[PDB]
Amino acid sequence: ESVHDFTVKDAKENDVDLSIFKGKVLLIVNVASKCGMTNSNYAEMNQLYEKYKDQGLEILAFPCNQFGEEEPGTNDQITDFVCTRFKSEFPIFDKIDVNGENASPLYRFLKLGKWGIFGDDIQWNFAKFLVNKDGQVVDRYYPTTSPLSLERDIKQLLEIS
Amino acid sequence: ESVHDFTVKDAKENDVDLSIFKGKVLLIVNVASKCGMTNSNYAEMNQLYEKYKDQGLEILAFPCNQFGEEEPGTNDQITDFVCTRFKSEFPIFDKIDVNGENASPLYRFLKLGKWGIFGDDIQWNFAKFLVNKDGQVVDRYYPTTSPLSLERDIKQLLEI
Repeated sequence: ESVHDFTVKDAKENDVDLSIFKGKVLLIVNVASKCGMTNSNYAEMNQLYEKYKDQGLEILAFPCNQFGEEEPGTNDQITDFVCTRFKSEFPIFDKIDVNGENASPLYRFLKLGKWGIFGDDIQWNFAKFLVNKDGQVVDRYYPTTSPLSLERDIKQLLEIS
Repeated sequence: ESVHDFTVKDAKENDVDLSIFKGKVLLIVNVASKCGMTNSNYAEMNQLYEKYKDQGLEILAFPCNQFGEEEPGTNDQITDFVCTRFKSEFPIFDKIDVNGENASPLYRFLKLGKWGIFGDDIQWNFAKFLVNKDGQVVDRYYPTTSPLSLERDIKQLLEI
């Protein structure tokens, strides 16, 4: 009934119980390393993280190769890439499918959000979802909406003026 | 092509060449009067208009009764509603369909935005689209994203 009922695998194929993120607002993003939007999204995510990580924001990055095969590497290559180019401090999880019958259970839940308004297939790399502290998905954004465009909603969810 | 190559009907069934909005950033929204999102969306659209109308922003509202039949009235009743409760100043166009075989050509075009990334059917009342001064659709937002959440992108498009 909430995002906390789910478990996903980390970059090393180990389970991570999402309930450990209770009390935090989640910015969930499907990522890709070889996309035209890669540099701007990771960079902007870094800015949001630095500014809000200590205020309740957690960013979950899920690699996905279902869009133009722009995330073809292994988990190690993906994490090594981010480690080198972006130095991101938020977690990078195991590669997953976001659409189709093998889509992660987490994403199926995300798509049930807001009366089914979020039912659409993930359109491309870097779609975003925001989950409130109550563990319910409240916002979804098209891949073309860069991370910084979500700051207003992030502040609202973190109750920051 | 671009949004400028389209013609739509205003609240008086009269034609309006959207090319008349060239040079302006456009916030295109499908509206409804009897929805729980109605109040906050109109209120925030008003706020955006007050702040950016003079800076190049134009808000084009398109009524649509395809979602829970929450826009059942006539154009007169709709504009009446809007005026009485929000006194909105942005153009309110003729009621249309956004999905289906009777969908307005405009929305069929908006959905072609960003290499097909904007191809999804309009999810519900109040989905939003941002069009640059050159008539190209550059941003789309889910119904649940309130108007104020688009301010950062609007400012970028207006270069402020």
